[PDB]
Amino acid sequence: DAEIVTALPVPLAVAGHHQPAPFYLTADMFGGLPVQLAGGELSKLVGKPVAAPHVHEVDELYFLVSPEPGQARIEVHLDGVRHELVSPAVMRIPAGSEHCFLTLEATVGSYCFGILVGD
Amino acid sequence: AEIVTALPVPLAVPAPFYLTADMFGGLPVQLAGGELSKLVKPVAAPHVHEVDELYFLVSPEPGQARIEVHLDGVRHELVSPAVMRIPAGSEHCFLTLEATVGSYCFGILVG
Ligand SMILES: O=[P-]([O-])[O-]
Ligand SMILES: [Fe+3]
Ligand SMILES: [Fe+3]
Repeated sequence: DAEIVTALPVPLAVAGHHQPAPFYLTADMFGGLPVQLAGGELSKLVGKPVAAPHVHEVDELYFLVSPEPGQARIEVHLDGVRHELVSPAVMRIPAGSEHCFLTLEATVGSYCFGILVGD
Repeated sequence: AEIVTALPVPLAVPAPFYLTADMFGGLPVQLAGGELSKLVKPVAAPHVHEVDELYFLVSPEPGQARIEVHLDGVRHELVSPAVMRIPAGSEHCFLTLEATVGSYCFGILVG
């Protein structure tokens, strides 16, 4: 009686996002989780932002990872200031901060995961 | 801006951690894992945690990674994308059967 979820990702609407965002952990899974986790592989997102600037009422972490360090790079807009992240990197977006990201560079297997931290 | 780049953090469980409980003033999860293409290795050690752990299996394209999760004497074969809950106190481990470059299994300890 292991609990396994394979109906994934779960498309959920997120503010400012052009398309539904793909979630792999949602707050209601397994009786309730303190985080939600969405994101995906970046190799076909170079130059194409997934969202307009937006704000959450919870903290969000960007987790940028790739098989080899340096293989992925995103630009995070944080209240009108641009920050370049190079894999591997984790960036905290405080609740209420206006933000979005643009993929600068990405190999196959590069991911950006957004982790909403439930307070 | 709060950016952490000294990653992964090797911690004995050493596992490569990308989120640790003390980051950013305290986090409700920890996240460890790594790329699976170099783990496809003959053996894996059963172990237990005092918190729940979620396995998160992903690959660039669905179905490109496959693991065996051993959970309290039961074998489970999972295909990406998959999420599996390992309850605290359960003896468990996983073995990578198949993985393209850029496949990950992340272990997420839920506080
Ligand atoms: O859609 P975002 O939470 O990665
Ligand atoms: Fe966001
Ligand atoms: Fe474990």
